[PDB]
Amino acid sequence: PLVRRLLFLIPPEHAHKLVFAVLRGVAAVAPVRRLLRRLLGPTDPVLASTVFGVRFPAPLGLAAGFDKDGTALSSWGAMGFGYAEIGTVTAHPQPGNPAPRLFRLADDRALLNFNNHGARALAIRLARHRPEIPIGVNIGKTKKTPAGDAVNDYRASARMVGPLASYLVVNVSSPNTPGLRDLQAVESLRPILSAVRAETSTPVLVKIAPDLSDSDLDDIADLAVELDLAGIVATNTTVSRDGLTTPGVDRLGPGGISGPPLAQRAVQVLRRLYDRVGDRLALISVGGIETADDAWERITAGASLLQGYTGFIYGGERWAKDIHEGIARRLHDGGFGSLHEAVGSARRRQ
Ligand SMILES: Cc1cc2nc3c(=O)[nH]c(=O)nc-3n(C[C@H](O)[C@H](O)[C@H](O)COP(=O)(O)O)c2cc1C
Repeated sequence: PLVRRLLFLIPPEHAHKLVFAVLRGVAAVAPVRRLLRRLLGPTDPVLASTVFGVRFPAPLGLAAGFDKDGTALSSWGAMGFGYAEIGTVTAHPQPGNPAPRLFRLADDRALLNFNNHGARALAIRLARHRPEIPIGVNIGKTKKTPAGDAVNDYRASARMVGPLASYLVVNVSSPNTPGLRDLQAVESLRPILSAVRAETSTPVLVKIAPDLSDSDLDDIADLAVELDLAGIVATNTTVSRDGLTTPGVDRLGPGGISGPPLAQRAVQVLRRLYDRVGDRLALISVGGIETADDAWERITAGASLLQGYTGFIYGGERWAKDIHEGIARRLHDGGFGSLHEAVGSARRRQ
């Protein structure tokens, strides 16, 4: 915790920049990457499962926004995530929202927030990279392109990164781009989603926001099954400021808070979505996952996969592994043989 004590004082973005640099250098030396693997490598083989036609050695993965440009792909294997998702990328390179774009909320252990180098820089990294783990791609609309031209942006990006990806995630959820959450409306989403599905064979997913009405989510789920999409990703950062326990929230201004406050919504969303389109499509639960018992409530609610961002900043290097072994324990304690078996156990027994 002393490193965190040293690290929390410097601005969160600048601290991330340094942490980012350090992990990029660890991927440079192959043996130390192997050695960090050789320090916490045994992943219980039961945890491995195959979802939407791609298999995953473990269910826990890194949520988009950490490596947006795909510079430290190799580093993440040693950290012990099952799968990786490169941060949200827009076809044409976009400067992110100007500073200060990131704030800390210590007491709730939450943070508030599409800077990217484009599909070009990513494809170059994907043209000379040996994937230790399955890597995913999160696609987004460039801020400059209007709503009419947006469908072409989402399409144009999909072809560039599509073949070199394990799965595609469509980001219509993150609040930090104006008039993007509105695209989540079904009639606008169908042109976007249908176009991407045709352009690449790799499975495609859509990322929903947690601040949407219950009726809306049931309509978006009906779109996905028709479009035969792989999965639904729930949830992105929420705009609501309710429940926070770190002072001076009001001033900080626009953004999406992420972490433990979001958890209660992400579970509810996961509960609803799994009952409706559980069998037809996969579900990945993201947002506010920090402990093994928290992750266990997600897996038993039908989350085939789990990604999280906030946990890593506060948890540390062990955090990835302790979740896995914690889940692995529950699987042995439940008499389960693999991961798919335990998925949706809390729901089926109902
Ligand atoms: C500070 C921050 C910024 C993020 N930015 C993005 C983003 O721009 N695009 C995206 O697709 N996901 C982004 N994410 C990931 C999502 O927030 C994540 O899927 C989820 O909503 C929150 O995960 P967590 O609560 O486990 O940290 C970001 C996460 C954090 C913490």
